[PDB]
Amino acid sequence: AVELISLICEETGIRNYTTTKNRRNKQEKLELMKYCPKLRKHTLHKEGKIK
Amino acid sequence: GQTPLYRRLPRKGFSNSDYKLEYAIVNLGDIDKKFKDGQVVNYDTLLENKLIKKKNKKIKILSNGKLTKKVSFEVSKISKSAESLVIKIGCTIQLV
Amino acid sequence: GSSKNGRDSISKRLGVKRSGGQFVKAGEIIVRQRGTKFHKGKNVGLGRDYTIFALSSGKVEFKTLKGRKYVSIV
RNA sequence: CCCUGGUGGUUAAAGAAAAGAGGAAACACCUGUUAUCAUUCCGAACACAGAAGUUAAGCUCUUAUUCGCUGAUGGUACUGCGAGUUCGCGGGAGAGUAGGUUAUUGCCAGGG
RNA sequence: GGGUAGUUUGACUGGGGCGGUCGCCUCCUAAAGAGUAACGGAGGUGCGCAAAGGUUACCUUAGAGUGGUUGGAAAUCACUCUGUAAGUGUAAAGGCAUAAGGUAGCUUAACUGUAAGACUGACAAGUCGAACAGAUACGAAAGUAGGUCUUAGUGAUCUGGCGGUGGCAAGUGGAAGCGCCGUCACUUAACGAAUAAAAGGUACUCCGGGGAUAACAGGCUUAUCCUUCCCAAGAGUUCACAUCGACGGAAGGGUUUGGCACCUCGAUGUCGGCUCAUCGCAUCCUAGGGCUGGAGCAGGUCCUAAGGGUAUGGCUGUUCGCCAU
RNA sequence: GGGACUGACACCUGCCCGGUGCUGGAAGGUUAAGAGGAGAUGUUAGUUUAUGCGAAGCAUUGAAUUUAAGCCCCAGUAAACGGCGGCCGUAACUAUAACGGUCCUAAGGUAGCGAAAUUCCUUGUCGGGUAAGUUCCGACCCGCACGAAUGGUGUAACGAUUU
RNA sequence: CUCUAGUCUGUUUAAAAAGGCAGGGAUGAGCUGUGAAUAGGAGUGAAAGGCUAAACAAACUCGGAGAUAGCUGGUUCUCCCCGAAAUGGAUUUAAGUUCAGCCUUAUUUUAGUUUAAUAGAGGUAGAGCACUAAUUGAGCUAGGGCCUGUCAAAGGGUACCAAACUCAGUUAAACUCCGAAUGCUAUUAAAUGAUGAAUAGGAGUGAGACUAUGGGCGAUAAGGUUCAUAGUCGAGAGGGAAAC
RNA sequence: ACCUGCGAGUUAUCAUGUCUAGCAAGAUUAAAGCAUAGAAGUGCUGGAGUCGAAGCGAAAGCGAGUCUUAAAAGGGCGAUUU
RNA sequence: UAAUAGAGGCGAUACCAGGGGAAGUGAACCAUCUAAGUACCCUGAGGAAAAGAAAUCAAAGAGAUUCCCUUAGUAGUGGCGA
RNA sequence: GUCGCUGUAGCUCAGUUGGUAGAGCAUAGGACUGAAAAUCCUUGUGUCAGGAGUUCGAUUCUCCUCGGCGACACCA
Repeated sequence: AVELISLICEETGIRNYTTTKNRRNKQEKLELMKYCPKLRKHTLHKEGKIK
Repeated sequence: GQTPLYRRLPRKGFSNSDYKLEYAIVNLGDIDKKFKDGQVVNYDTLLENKLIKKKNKKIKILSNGKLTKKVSFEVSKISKSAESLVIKIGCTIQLV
Repeated sequence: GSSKNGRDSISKRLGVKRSGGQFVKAGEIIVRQRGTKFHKGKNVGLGRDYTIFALSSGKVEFKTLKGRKYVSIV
């Protein structure tokens, strides 16, 4: 009941990060302030698919 | 029966042979030791003076050793440090 | 009726790596341990797994206070 | 300098309990919640504002060491080595016994 | 689609099979550094958490006693003593009062590029790490944070999928494709993974070897077995020892069932019967005794004694045993 | 005419179509090649200020639609390969259980036979034979683990068979 | 004339399957002569895994072929110097192989090794009950039942069943408030003299055994099995333990 | 069984180390041709090629520096000392 | 039928072309792969056979086929295992 | 990974190219038989799985998901 999600930089769309998240516990759309190395600046990353 | 080292480790990529631009290195120290003023360091003179072999015809000039003699060059590539030193000594450079 | 058990982990090689009075340089590992069997004194640091390491060159020393052992670099 | 308060250093408990002594200054108790501040309720704590009163408690000192803590000297266990054999050389507990113990000290502020 | 063909069908193992086990973590064995085996002794594990992570700030359990609506041994509240015995998602151990325990606010460092120096180590790998640049979170600040108090929650290479980059581009310009960076798909669990793809029989057997390894014997051992002996509560009308001796205790014998695998598998022929024996005495008979709860006859128990003798048949391959004389 | 199994003769040959085979049946579910080219991709005359778009040609592709047998599915077939159960209680002593209840299966062994070329316990128990019979004959049934064409139970005659 | 039950001889036989006593069939599914036909994954088979040129669970000859063996055996003149291992890790591995460990040659390097002194970290032996458990006898006493002015109200006699507590006394690899000896590490000074290390060439070994201590398993049995330290054998002749 | 004979790390190539010989930042020819004589020689000729002389990186590319990244900021591999 | 012309078989336990085509083995099993288009069989010829005068190579400007030297154990290929 | 679909009453099943919320079984009540059965009759049993959009309104129409499906292709 745990899936591998990918955190995507909002303003570039690059899949910068991958992480684990438990489905059937929140089924929300996890957002995380992560550092986007393309821009040398922190920004918002959203949950998304892997494949 | 243990998995050999060349099978535990991964590979890295192609070799890019068949498309290399391969060609001979000649150094400034060599030119200083072998030549003198006023002649054209080029394919013909380096070949006859036995600094390269006439299989390759795309010489590059590198900057080991020091060069003191004003010369003319007709070469295919040149390093930035070497052409700076050679222009400073007062030679001339034509890229062919 | 065979044996119900027989199972052991790999030995982890804990213990004191540099003896008191030895000369170490910066970054040396002094103790490997689970938990602060030895606590941190002057000029040493504690890793995330309670490893003791030397922040500067010097000589290891162990002191005892209220029954607890402290490691320092002097 | 000494007292008081603050802050360290050296580790053996520098531990609690009961009794007695004081309080100029200092510390604390204590007073009000009104302002900013705090509690999963409570100005108890925290926080702010102060000087009516007191050693009562905390604190310091003095006590029978009352509990704890510490603890020899010998002897034993154990032990390395040994052509001496329950022996030869060296190392030497724990427990118990005789005791001991209610810290010491550096520099800052106040006034003696 | 066994009509036919090519093959596979693991290893450890006090012989093999059957059973069990195979990776990783914690403790003991482990003989006070590290390491150290067995089919030795106890357990866990193929995760969980968007907080149960990061930081700031503030608090302290469990137990016993005591006073209390139901309330009882034990719920919640208050005090005293005790001082971590409580609690730390999850086994155990090492730690944890400055708490790593409990609560609340904010928050995403569960970051990019790196990394002096090390630990552990056949190798492959694994582990710790100050500090530096970018950019955040918390904090007044100093500072801390590169997931979780620590140590288990894992899987090489090849192949392929997805996103990015734009390096390679078979005359040139593109492109297919590949490389690079990010990343996904293996109870490959027999968990350093012989293939993308695999079960049995042979007493019809064959070959190469082994006493490296079993069955028959020898050897070591004596649990078991057999023969005694020590203690004597008792039974025996009373009377421990005429006789039996329970409950325990100490040995020998090497015969029984076993243990070990030391000799022998380029061969040590295996059970009974027949024939022929020889030796031991722990004596079945004959011989000599002591005591009897020995009147006599006939016995019971013990000691000495191996010279000689120690039946014919029925059943069963039987040794053995039962039965008839 | 071929194959399978049984094996003169006499009396008989019981129950089960779930499993696996064989036979028959297509209503569906599923399914290959072949047709079908939605659409996507590379190239570029041109357009686009240019990228981007990009007609035609040439290539790489592919879905929706269509489609057989087979499998799933619906029946039959055991002289097809095969299968044919447990527990508990109960009568004018004691014993057993004609009987009853219950769980499960496709169905739970009928006739006959039974310490057998089958029976471990076992040299079962009783009777006959022998002075004495682990063999033999006749029975009992508590059939470890008989059983009806892998035939069941008998049988005159026959046997370099066994007792 | 054809076959071979029973038995004996034979068994380095007269015979690479016969001989002597005998036995079965003998008007038939009979015996036999001379030709012919069916061939190796095939034939034939009144069915034994029988037979197909004395060998058949897949004939013989030649060729691939000097097939492949982690298995067994063998490997030839001399002398000088040094000299192992039978362990660790991994393995379709356990009788194999590979890396490390141990050996040798060449070059370079100089710092092993044992003491003594000083200073460090353990938790073993031993000991102890302060923790986790086990446990002996008294003292005390909740609680449980027994008995009694009994209803089952509040009760009382307590032989006991007994928590906690007190005194005295024991047990533990997975208990530790304590705790050595040796061993381990660092430095220095002496003592010993190439025993250390680095690079490169070549290996072998990866079946061990017993003895003296500490253990685990077994039955404080085994010349048993499995580990740790040291020795010897292994690879060691000589003297002693009668041989060994 | 005895005795006597026969009977087992060899050859061709490549890799690498050592020794010897020669040259030297250079070393060296292979196939093949001519001359000579008939004498499967040995003398010239033959530079095609091979190994060194520069490395780093998957590669482009840049080079005593290069790769990793904005960073020689620090490291990995180099080196200036052949 | 007639007329001529040429074939038949052998040799060479060699060489060549075409057709058919293994396995013992190695991969420490094995099935892809390897051995290998090898062994062998069959049909054809020759003194040689075959191939051969570009609808070729390949990024160089060369100019038929064949045989040596090198490229080179390189480019690639392979349960990217051997 | 993909294709064909479904989820509506306690169960099963309709559901109309969009204006119904029901059919059968069962549940409960009345009646019937001597009861158990079988009629016969009443009677409940819904965001029609959730959301967005289409319509004037949506179980229905489309799309995105949730959970469960049947079937197909890969599986180092």
